[PDB]
Amino acid sequence: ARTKQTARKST
Amino acid sequence: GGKAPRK
Amino acid sequence: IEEGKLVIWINGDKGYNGLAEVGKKFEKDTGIKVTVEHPDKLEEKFPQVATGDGPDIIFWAHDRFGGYAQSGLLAEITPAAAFQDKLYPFTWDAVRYNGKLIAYPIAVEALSLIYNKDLLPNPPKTWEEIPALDKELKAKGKSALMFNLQEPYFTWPLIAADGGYAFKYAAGKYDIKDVGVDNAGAKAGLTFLVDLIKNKHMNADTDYSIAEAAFNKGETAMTINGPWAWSNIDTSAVNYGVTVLPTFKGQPSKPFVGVLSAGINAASPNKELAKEFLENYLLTDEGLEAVNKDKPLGAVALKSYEEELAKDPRIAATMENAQKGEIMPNIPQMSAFWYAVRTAVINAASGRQTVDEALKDAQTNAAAVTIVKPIVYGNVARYFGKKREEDGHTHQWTVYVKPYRNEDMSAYVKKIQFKLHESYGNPLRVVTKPPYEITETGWGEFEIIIKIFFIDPNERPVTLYHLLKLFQSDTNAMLGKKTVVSEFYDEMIFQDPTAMMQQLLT
Ligand SMILES: OC[C@H]1O[C@H](O[C@H]2[C@H](O)[C@@H](O)[C@@H](O[C@H]3[C@H](O)[C@@H](O)[C@@H](O[C@H]4[C@H](O)[C@@H](O)[C@@H](O)O[C@@H]4CO)O[C@@H]3CO)O[C@@H]2CO)[C@H](O)[C@@H](O)[C@@H]1O
Repeated sequence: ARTKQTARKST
Repeated sequence: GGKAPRK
Repeated sequence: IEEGKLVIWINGDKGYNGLAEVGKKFEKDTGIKVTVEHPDKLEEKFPQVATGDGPDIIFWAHDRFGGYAQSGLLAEITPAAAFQDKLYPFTWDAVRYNGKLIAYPIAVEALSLIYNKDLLPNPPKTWEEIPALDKELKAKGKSALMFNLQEPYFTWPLIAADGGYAFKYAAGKYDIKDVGVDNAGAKAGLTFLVDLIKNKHMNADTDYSIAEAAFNKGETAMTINGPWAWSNIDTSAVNYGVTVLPTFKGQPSKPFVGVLSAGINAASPNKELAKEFLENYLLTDEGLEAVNKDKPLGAVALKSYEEELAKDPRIAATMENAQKGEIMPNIPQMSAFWYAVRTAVINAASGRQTVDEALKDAQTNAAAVTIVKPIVYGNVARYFGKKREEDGHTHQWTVYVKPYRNEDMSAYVKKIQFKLHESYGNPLRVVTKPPYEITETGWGEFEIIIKIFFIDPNERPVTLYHLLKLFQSDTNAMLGKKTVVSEFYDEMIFQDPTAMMQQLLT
């Protein structure tokens, strides 16, 4: 598996 | 390791 | 999502003002304010949120709703049998996923050939005539044909005509391993498109706006578009006809048929209000009339109103094209298909790739299974009333990884490893069952390495990097020593996972 290419969003 | 009160 | 209110998401090419009028009537009867919005890429944005401020109701063609239902974003709609009988049973089939209804069907959509009756009295029956027709029109300072070449929806009918298909139907379901994107039929169709561009009959850059503007100003004799487009043509001075798409190699153009559908957000606290609005306000003669008046819907799902509109030759042509086309699958893999074919058409059209190269990648990309698991991770950190003098610790904190959706993450996760700074004992903390979190005290910020292992050891672990945040960066909350929450949304992506692993992920 991998993390999405789209940057992580702060919540 | 880079540990400090704010890092 | 705010209670006692309906937030509706519909696409900017649909009658959103007409829908707003149905919302005002709903407010008049119930006192409940309906807010209609048409955000860009709403069908991509919807999963990212749905939510905090995600919509109560989402509108789109039925093809995307199977992916939403898989992720668990939609409420199972509960229309009574009396209500179901009022809509065409064909339309109900399009909004069914794994035996369950997941959306209200609104209207059947298909692309038609639209032509300028003044410029082109007798529209061409074949694609093969258009080059000749364009040369003849170019001499009079006009063009034959302009449509959206950026969206594969508009080019698919040509690609599918001689044998292009998304997924082969087999053993009572779509076989996602059997993709029909690089067969002779698909190559012939896209080659004919690429040749129109090479011969200056069309322009690779042409998008929805350019094609619409061109046709509606009388610059091009023909366009390809759906019922929603008719309103803007009415406002123009163009005498237009809506007709059967041109044949390719003597076979009909096969547009993908869309059922405009309304899904209820699984996170909505207004599911009962959503049901009331959709069943008893929108899906009525007067409700569909208000929306249709703004932008024509096509062949509406409500029998009573479909019968009233059926005599419109533009709708007859819409259903003629629909009948020669194919219902869009609603399966999750349809997303992957659309993205793959969008790439193929734009690259082949621009000339970055040949038709053979472009379609060979799309064949591979359309069949690539991607399963997405949204997660949240980071830390909470509380300030002690005062510094603990024994070890100088000032904070209690918890670092964690949680699923974004309310699911058992341990079904597909074997263990999560939290690597802390050397100053902690046993800095490699491993958690094999939920909840996946470590609680500690300390004085210092530092990077925690988080490593997520999966039941399939061959599935490459996910590594996350988190700066443990103890001190508030906002000045007012710094002065106030307010509890720190540093958490991030992210999505773990699984590409063509093992059979065992697919079951565990779904
Ligand atoms: O790649 C960048 C673009 O990505 C986005 O478009 C994507 C969508 O996210 C996908 O869902 C899919 O779109 C399909 C769509 O699902 C399908 O219903 C059909 O859309 C029709 C629609 O039925 C009809 O009512 C009317 O609105 O026209 C639509 C077509 O324009 O076909 C779509 C494929 O063309 O795939 C696309 C990628 O092509 C995003 O929306 C874009 O802004 C972005 O550039």
